[PDB]
Amino acid sequence: GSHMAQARSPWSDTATADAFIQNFLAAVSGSGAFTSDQLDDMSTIGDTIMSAMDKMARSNKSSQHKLQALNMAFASSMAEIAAVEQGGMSMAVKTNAIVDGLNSAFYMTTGAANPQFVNEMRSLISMISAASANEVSY
Repeated sequence: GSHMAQARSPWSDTATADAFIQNFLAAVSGSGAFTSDQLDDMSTIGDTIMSAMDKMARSNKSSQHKLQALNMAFASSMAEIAAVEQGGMSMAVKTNAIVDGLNSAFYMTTGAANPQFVNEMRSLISMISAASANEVSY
């Protein structure tokens, strides 16, 4: 095919990543599902993610591992944060509220939804919670 015609990760460019986080957080906050305190916890991660992008961009190039690392870093942050809300018989709300922001973020950034990647993101979060692993060191 002359054209790839495939979804492009925002981590590809810092400009795209910045916009993604901006609208992403706005969508999550807009839902009102999480308070300012909880939003801040999932907001500060945006700055950290961008910082890493600049640090890596200084001496690095487009790599599958690099892209995965960024995705895992964000998923891990959400998992550790969601741990606080962990509990109850329902969990398709606290996660859906934040995840839903991903769909809105993609549209705002471009205008097309990407459920193929959204479902994967949710799975990554679950993998983190399942792993748990209580570090005796800390």
